[PDB]
Amino acid sequence: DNRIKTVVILGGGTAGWMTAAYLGKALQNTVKIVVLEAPTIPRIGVGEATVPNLQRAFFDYLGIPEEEWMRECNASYKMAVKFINWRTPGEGSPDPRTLDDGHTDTFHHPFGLLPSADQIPLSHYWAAKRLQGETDENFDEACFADTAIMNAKKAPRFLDMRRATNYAWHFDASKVAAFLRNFAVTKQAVEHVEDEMTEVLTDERGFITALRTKSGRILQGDLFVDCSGFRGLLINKAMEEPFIDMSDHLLCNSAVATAVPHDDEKNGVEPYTSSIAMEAGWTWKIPMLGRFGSGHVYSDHFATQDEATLAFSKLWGLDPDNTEFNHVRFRVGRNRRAWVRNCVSVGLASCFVEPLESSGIYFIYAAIHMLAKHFPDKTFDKVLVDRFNREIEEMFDDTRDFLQAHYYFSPRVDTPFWRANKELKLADSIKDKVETYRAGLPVNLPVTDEGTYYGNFEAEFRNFWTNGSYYCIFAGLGLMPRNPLPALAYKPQSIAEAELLFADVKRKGDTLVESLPSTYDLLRQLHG
Amino acid sequence: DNRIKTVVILGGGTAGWMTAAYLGKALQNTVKIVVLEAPTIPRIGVGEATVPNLQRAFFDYLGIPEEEWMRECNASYKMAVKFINWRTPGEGSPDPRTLDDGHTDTFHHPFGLLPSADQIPLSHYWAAKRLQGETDENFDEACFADTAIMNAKKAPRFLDMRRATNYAWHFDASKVAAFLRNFAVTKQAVEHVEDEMTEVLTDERGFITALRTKSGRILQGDLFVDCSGFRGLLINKAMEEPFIDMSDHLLCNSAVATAVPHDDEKNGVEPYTSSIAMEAGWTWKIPMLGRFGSGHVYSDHFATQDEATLAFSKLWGLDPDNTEFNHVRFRVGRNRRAWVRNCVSVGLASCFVEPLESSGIYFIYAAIHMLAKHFPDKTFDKVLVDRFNREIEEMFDDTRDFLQAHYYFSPRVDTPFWRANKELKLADSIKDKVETYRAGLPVNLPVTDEGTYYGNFEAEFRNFWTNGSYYCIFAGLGLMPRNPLPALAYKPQSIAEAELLFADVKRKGDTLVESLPSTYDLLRQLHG
Ligand SMILES: N[C@@H](Cc1c[nH]c2cc(Br)ccc12)C(=O)O
Ligand SMILES: N[C@@H](Cc1c[nH]c2cc(Br)ccc12)C(=O)O
Ligand SMILES: N[C@@H](Cc1c[nH]c2cc(Br)ccc12)C(=O)O
Ligand SMILES: N[C@@H](Cc1c[nH]c2cc(Br)ccc12)C(=O)O
Ligand SMILES: N[C@@H](Cc1c[nH]c2cc(Br)ccc12)C(=O)O
Repeated sequence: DNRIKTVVILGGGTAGWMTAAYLGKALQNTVKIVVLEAPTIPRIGVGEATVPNLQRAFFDYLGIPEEEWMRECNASYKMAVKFINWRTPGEGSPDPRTLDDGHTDTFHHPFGLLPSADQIPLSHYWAAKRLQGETDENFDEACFADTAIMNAKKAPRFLDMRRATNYAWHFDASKVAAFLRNFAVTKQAVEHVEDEMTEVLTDERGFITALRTKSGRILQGDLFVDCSGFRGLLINKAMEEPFIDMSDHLLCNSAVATAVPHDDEKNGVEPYTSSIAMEAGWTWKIPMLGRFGSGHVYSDHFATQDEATLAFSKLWGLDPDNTEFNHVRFRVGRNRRAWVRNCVSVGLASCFVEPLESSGIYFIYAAIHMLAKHFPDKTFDKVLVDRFNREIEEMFDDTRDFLQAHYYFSPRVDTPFWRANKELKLADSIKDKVETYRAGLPVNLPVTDEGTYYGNFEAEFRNFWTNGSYYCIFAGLGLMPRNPLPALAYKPQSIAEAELLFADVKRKGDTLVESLPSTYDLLRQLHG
Repeated sequence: DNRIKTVVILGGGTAGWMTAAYLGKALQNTVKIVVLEAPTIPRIGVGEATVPNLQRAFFDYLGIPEEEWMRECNASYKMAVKFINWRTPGEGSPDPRTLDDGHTDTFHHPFGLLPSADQIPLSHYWAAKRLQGETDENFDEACFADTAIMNAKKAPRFLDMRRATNYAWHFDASKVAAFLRNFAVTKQAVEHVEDEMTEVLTDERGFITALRTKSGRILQGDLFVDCSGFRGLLINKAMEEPFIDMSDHLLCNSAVATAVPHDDEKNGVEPYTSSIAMEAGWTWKIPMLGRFGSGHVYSDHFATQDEATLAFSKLWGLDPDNTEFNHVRFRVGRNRRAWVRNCVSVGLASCFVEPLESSGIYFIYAAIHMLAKHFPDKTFDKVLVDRFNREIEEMFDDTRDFLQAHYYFSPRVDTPFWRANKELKLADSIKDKVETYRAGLPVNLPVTDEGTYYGNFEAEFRNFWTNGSYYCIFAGLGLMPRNPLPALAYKPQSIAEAELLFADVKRKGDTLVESLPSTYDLLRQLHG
């Protein structure tokens, strides 16, 4: 019997308890699972956003109904991230400015896959009309019925819970962690050790054999998961694996955040996350029931902590001297290798980007999903470890490049921060994708229906940022192809076929805006 | 109007008339299409095999029912390629020898995608049982119900044409070309010019402006498709694009072929292609109604034309002095670029490998599919051409490496030909896949169901050789993983779940072997 017998997870939070809960199910109680979590003072919940696969790939895998965990974490609904004022110059404001053509400086990044006509996505039929002056609708409103629903703040489900569109979730991360802790301990025989780690003991081959606790207890294990956050107490300190700083791709490195009370009955609840551009970064708005979390992501090379806190306070009209703020300084990049010997890093201990596109929880699940697939025995095959590392670094580098495109193609040049983003270098892969986009060709064309895409995680993992997403960001920022897809000039029947698709997007949005309940009303029914 | 107005296709055959027919539909009669086809003396039909996507991706796209074109080409059914005597030394024989461990020296490479249990393919559950001595079944019979159906020579459809399994087609290529020629000329307004080309006329930049015919007529065009075969009259001769010879991966370069009358009533008809290993190569067997096509692929560095012809005749008991033979000398490799300026190469003019895995028609369709997707205007955007060439060279190199693995991992070393294959080196990409396979991990894991896979060509093109195919060849030739997938040691419930999957494969095979008609009986009904 050369199997792993004990897995020790260092650190709690979402990363530690998602790992414990998932491995408890995946290893079918053949392995003892221990979580060593230092007790900490509970901070205010600033909000976390997710992607649609979380319910199908994670909670359904654990047998946890969607409504059950939503009620224990004050969860809300998310249909997109909404970018505000990323093209017009000026101070930070929650109200969108006006573009040169009179349109409001907002664009959406919704979920789902675009329909096709003659194997060509709807985005390309829109671009042909837009480039020729035959339409004045923006991409998101022409190709997504979700845009009309979000503008009316309607819910993604009816009152009888029939689905209307794809959606993800907003929640308090600390309440989700507490929920999974109770689940894993009572229903999955996970042992919770409330103590601090003081020393990491390694053998002659450099493998971790045990952790010492502050109380003197020794925790022996065979496989160790580092969920200790940015400190990387196992992967970086003990294993000495270098962290690859990637600040030459993304300049932001700091954040100030808080939670703001919100009158839901008066103003309603927005079924989306807002990305509000600032002078030295941007500010998120993650609405929940009764309050929304908000945080200003900024670069300390272009704004001091006080400057960022004042601009953040002025955004929501807060008293900086009588408001509870949280200040964070984070590292941007990834470890050279996520898995070294018998130490697997998950979450912030592995890699991190600014939450511009809700990568945090997704990065955690994708790692624990790949860990179960590549789970070793006590021999720790180098090929298993290498293939795991390969999937993690490709996943991260791909999303990193996607985020850099947000800053590089923003037309703003009014402050040194926005000017400095144009001096950074694009990765070769994102340069290649832009070149393809500018020719009128699709980028990362979806090959599956939405059922396969969101029902099988491996299908989405091989194509996370699809053609629709690149059009949302590129066209949203004003970057258009040089010309329409040249094949469309020979396909008049296909162009007419897509006109029916455009009419369906208008028809679906208008019908649903009438019949769907408000997000506020669905939340009251859910949390009632 | 900067559009292409006229497309001139040099050469007929399957490549020329698949291009003409397909572009006739894709360009929606906005472009005049001309085929310049030299009249040639009809050779005996040696047989061609295909892949399952041909009906959905090509004939259904043209609106041609399956039974209609099958009846005009004496088409038969193909459920796999069956490799015979690729693991044992000796003279060429149609009868399989016996391995040292008692197994018969045959293995199949069927179509379809393997089921999975706990997101793990059935191949990995088979490998675990085989490596632990808990089963003696071969991979193909344990994971494919088609293997039992093929062993009984049953048809892939019932007599009322209800589908029973996946399948492809055997046919006469010249009759398919004649069928498509008649379709394109009568139903699609394609102009057929029966003449030889004498001159290629170019402008100052090297773009083709017209072709002159032997009769003196000049055919002007804007885009030219080279379907002239191995000579590459446009892409290689006129445009001077170099051909990348890849004989350092595949040694075969010649073929002798014929058609053999067959007593279908006595012996039945095999619903598969046979690859019969020889002393200096291999021989195909493509059964049709009343006859089978056969061809000995060999290397002339290890067998003269007479030596190969005698061994080929001895295989089927033919009189070499009273038999009609076709002799061909082919090049193995691809052009440096498939599309140069306004010249697109399709078929043998573009690239070629031996038909060990039915690459011919698939290579043609993939090129014409990608040409319609990247179809240009008269400016010929460099990015369109580059993306097309990128898809062609990756498609080819991937199949090239897959074919070399057949020879590289064959345990035969008995003749100078088989020993010479062991001196070649594997490409880095296939070395990586072997390393992954040997650790027990899946290689090119399928992420879609069979409906999406065979219904959307882009899904299959991004994953043509899936995990099932690599197991068919590696395990069929005796290359096994070093150990089972380590995660299986922690998943006893998943092992039990796959045991039900194995039971379903047995149940389907046994039930269908009883109720299905013979392939001979379905063909008699189809061609009646
Ligand atoms: N030499 C170990 C500490 C240690 C002391 N006794 C041990 C015994 C075992 Br088994 C493993 C490690 C240690 C280190 O430097 O981490
Ligand atoms: N019991 C440990 C080995 C061990 C023996 N003495 C130890 C002392 C320390 Br401190 C840590 C580990 C060990 C194992 O089986 O992995
Ligand atoms: N694979 C992602 C792609 C995506 C589309 N819109 C998004 C918006 C955010 Br914020 C994050 C991811 C996506 C999904 O559809 O869930
Ligand atoms: N994409 C191919 C893969 C394949 C499986 N078995 C085959 C057998 C031959 Br011969 C050629 C291709 C395949 C298909 O499923 O049709
Ligand atoms: N002919 C060379 C090259 C070679 C490498 N590996 C081989 C394996 C076989 Br079997 C035959 C030849 C080679 C040799 O005898 O070493």
